[PDB]
Amino acid sequence: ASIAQARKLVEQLKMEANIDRIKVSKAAADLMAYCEAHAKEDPLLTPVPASENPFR
Amino acid sequence: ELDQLRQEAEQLKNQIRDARKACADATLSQITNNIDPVGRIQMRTRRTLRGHLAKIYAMHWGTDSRLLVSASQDGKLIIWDSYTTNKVHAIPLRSSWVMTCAYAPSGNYVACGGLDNICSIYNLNVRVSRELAGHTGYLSCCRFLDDNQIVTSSGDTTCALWDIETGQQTTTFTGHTGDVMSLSLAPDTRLFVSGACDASAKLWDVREGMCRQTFTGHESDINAICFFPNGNAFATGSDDATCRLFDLRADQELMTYSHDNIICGITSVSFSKSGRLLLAGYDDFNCNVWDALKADRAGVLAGHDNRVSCLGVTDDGMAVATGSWDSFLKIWN
Amino acid sequence: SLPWKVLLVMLLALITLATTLSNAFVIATVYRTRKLHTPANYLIASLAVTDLLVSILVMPISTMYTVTGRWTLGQVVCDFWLSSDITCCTASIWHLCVIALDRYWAITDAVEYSAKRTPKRAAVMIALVWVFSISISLPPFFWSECVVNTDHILYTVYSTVGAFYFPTLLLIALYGRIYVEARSRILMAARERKATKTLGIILGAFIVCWLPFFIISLVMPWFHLAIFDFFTWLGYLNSLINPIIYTMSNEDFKQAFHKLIR
Amino acid sequence: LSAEERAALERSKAIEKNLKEDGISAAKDVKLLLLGADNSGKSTIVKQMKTGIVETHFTFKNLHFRLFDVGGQRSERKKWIHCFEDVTAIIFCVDLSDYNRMHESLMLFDSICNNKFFIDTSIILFLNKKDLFGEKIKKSPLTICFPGPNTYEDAAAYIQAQFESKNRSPNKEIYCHMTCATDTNNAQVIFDAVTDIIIANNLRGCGLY
Ligand SMILES: N#Cc1ccc(N2CCN(C(=O)COc3ccc4[nH]cc(CC[NH3+])c4c3)CC2)cc1
Repeated sequence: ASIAQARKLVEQLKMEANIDRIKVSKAAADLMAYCEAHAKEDPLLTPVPASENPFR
Repeated sequence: ELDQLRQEAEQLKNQIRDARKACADATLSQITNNIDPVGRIQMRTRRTLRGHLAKIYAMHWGTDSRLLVSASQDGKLIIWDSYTTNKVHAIPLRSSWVMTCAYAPSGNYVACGGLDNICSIYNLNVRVSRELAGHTGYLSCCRFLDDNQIVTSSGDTTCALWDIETGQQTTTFTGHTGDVMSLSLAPDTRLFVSGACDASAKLWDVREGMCRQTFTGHESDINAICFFPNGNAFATGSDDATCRLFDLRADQELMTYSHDNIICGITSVSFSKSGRLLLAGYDDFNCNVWDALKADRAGVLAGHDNRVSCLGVTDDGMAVATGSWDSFLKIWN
Repeated sequence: SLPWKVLLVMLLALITLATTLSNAFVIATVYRTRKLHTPANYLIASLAVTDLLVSILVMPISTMYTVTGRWTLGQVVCDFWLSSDITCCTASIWHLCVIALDRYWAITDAVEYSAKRTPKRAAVMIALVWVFSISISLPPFFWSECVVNTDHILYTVYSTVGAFYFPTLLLIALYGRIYVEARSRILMAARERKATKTLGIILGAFIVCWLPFFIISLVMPWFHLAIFDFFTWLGYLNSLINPIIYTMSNEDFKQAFHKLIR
Repeated sequence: LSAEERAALERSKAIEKNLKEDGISAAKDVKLLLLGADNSGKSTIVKQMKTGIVETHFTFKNLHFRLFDVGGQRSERKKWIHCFEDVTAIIFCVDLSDYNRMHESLMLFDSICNNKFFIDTSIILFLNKKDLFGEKIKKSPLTICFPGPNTYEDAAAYIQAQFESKNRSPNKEIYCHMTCATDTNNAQVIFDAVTDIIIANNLRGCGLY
């Protein structure tokens, strides 16, 4: 009963351990590149024109 | 046996912690210091959707970014029109309480649940299509994968994928310690995440049905969670009054958004179309608009009197709609 | 003398502005705050509206009347000012006993009256007072200084009793019954102390301010008019005292008032 | 298509009329939270008056009532409680003929009494199984819970006093009552408690009390 929870946790921890982890600088560059790519496309980031905006 | 298993699990956690620290050469705050910030930008209140009696507990936009659904404690689930500020549907619920709501990407089915322990689906006359009854505890969050499939979290400590046509659980996601509060699907709809009461998010696999990796940045219970537009990161609101960004590739906490004045926990979080702006709805009647990279509040939204419950940005990213316990949905632009 | 007049003009203009300032915020707080939209609060709001109309219609004309002691705005405006003065201070009087009648049913009946209380039934009570108020000022239209026109003594005795002594007899009878219902609910002794202070300030402020003036009505159907001018502004002093009492008792408004203006 | 927009507005006119009629009906009704320990006679009082949440829809003395008995949750208690912060009164059941109940329930009572949402909400304490308690105290008294003499009047009063002790809140009257197992008209006690609560709120709003 108690061993089954530890065995399931150990099996989950074993599966979660063996993974291809990468650097923060590499990952953060991908997030920064995505935000810069869709910077013009975003209505909220740079405020949209009143004609194109449906609510205005 | 028990001690040996615990020692082996602790060694794996220590190896995991060492692997995350080895990857972390630089920080997100460091590399984005040179980047110019958003600045003093705050969206104006476009609409004020007045037609709820009790506290609104959840809301969700459609795919079109036209109609938005909103569930409330009145025992009423209203489908609004954002353009026309007008009622499209008003579905009377079976149970008066409702802690979650969803609206299909096809724009056909509408899901809801709460203390019933049932994810009641409604096909757009309106009536119950398939009452998804198979959870031990309260339904905390739910989101549509497709017109057929739908995923749910619960207070039973276990999320579960469903099939609307059959009316049964396809696969059960087990892993958390405390009650699961929120979930968020990826754009691909192949993987998803879920924050829980035990201060830990967990990345799942839809087809496989297994926990890929765990994230442990927060101290207090995670209330909300939301994916980053690309599908390689996510933010999480917690009871500790700190939003925390995480990377799926890096498998660690990238950045923490917080302030000393902000004492109360976060209720709901959502990114913009680009993912530069990270909005977050707090328990002090406000909703601060954080910059995801710069780690600073660009603006702040303060329309509601009572605490905001739900936060929903559109698919295209045209507008935001914050629901609240004041019983109002204020659309921002 | 002139320097005493400057102090008097400064005093009454300050009181006139203070009445306007107190009433304007109370009306604004009920309308602005979403939580305060209730049938109980609309009676307190309409009490502030009546007292606001005292501070706009009656007050600024009454300041010029006291200092000069001689009319200077035509006979047409004289006709409007006196009648409006009666209606506004008859509406302000009757609003308190209407709030008392609203509260009386809220305490003694409570479970029955909870269902009956609606914003429409609230609006009906305010309509009856304004219909009653204007009908007390309607009879005196039989026509240097702009005094009140005494001719039928039967109308004077009819006006004063209908527009004060009947509210007085009603209000004391209601709050007498409410206080007995309150003490029975209490019986702890510290609350009983508040129950006495709350009942005393609501009832006493009404009596102490107005009783001197409407007594003067029966005395002059005796002494010179210096004391009359004092009791008018003592009665208008009630109009700024009325909101601050009825708002002070309510915890939700007093919380809302500080939240609005820091 | 101006008629199409008018047809859409016509749908909302029906919805606005529907919501307004249903909302005022739900507003006048008395909403009650039925809390307590397991095997305390929570369902018994609901049955006497008349699987996550269990709703009730009984009426007594010209007023509609709504008892809500949470149970079988065993989750984070903080989440499902804030869903109904606007209940009129918290009905709290206690098993008298039971000591695990007595200490475990009293701790739960404290937390709900001390909860940020429910500090501005009255409690209606029900000390159930009074008939079984009277017989039970003779064999095994209330000496386990610190102290006083072993008697039905004294032992039941000290329990009521200990629940009353964990109050720590002005404007929050705890209304106590002892039902004989589950065979007495205790719906009138809920009415009598609620009548006092509504008047207490009307007084408190007025300035008195
Ligand atoms: N000397 C002198 C002297 C001159 C005039 C008066 N009057 C005051 C009382 N008289 C009335 O006609 C009664 O006036 C009312 C009768 C009902 C009312 N309800 C409200 C007011 C407003 C008074 N500030 C009001 C005034 C006769 C004129 C008394 C003494």
